Amino acid sequence: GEYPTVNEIPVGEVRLYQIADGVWSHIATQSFDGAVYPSNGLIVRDGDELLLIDTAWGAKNTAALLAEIEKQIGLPVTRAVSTHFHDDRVGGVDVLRAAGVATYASPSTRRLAEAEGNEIPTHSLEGLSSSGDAVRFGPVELFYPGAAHSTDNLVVYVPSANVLYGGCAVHELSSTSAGNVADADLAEWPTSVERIQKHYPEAEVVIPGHGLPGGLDLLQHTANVVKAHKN
Ligand SMILES: C[C@H](OC(=O)CCCN)c1cccc2c(-c3ccc(CS(C)(=O)=O)c(Cl)c3)c(C(=O)O)[nH]c12
Ligand SMILES: [Zn+2]
Ligand SMILES: [Zn+2]
Repeated sequence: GEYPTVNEIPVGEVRLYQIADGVWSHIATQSFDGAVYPSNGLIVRDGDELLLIDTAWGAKNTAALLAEIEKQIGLPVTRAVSTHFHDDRVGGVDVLRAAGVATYASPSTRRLAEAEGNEIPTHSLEGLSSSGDAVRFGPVELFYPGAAHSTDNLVVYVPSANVLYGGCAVHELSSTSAGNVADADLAEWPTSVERIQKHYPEAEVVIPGHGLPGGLDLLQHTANVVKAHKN
C-alpha cells in the first residue's frame, strides 16, 4: 500500500494511488534513451466525472490508464490538462481524444508540443502567460510559476484537499540531480519554486512529476538540487 516505485511497475501497466478524498495519482513507467523511468499524473473527482492531469507517458500506457480508472473508480474522464509539452505529459493525448476526453494545455505548451513533434492538446488555456497567474479549471486551480523544468510548466492545486501537484517543476526528496534538464531554466527555477511556496503555503501533500509524494519539503529540496546542478 506504499507508493509504487519504478521497479514495481512494468512498462505498459498503470497503478492508481489514493492521495485524498476524490484525489488519486496515476503512476506508469516508460523507456527513454535506454533507461526506464516512472512518472506521475493526477485524477480529481469533478462530481460524477473526472478531471485528468497529464497522460501516462505514451499511447499504450494511456489506454491502460483509462482501463485502470474504469476498473478502480468507474467514472468517466471528461477533460484532461497537460502541464507541459514533453511526452510524459502529452504522449497519449491522441488516445484521450479518441476516448471522448477534451484535452487542454496552455498556448505555450501547444506551440512547444507542435514544434517538437509531440501530441497536441486540442484546447488552449488562456490566462496563464505571466508568472504568478492562476485560473480555475473544474475542481482545481492551475498556476504558472515561471520557467523551471520547462518554460511552460504548470502547477495544479486541489483546494478541497490541499494537494499540490507540482509536475516536473518539483522533484522527489530522494532526487540527487534535477532530472531531465534539456529544456529547463536552472537559473530561474529557484525563483519559480519560491513563487509556488508563497502561493500555496497550506499545501499538505506535494506530488512531483516523477517519484514519491511528500510534504512541502519537496519544494525546498527541489530548489536545493537545482542550485547544485547549475553549479
Ligand atoms: C520525456 C522527458 O523528456 C524530457 O524531459 C526532455 C526531452 C528532450 N528531447 C523525460 C525523459 C526521460 C527522463 C526524464 C526525467 C527524469 C526524471 C527523474 C530523474 C531522476 S533525478 C534523481 O535526476 O530527479 C531523471 Cl534521471 C530523469 C524527466 C523530468 O525530470 O521531468 N523528464 C524526462
Ligand atoms: Zn518534462
Ligand atoms: Zn517529467
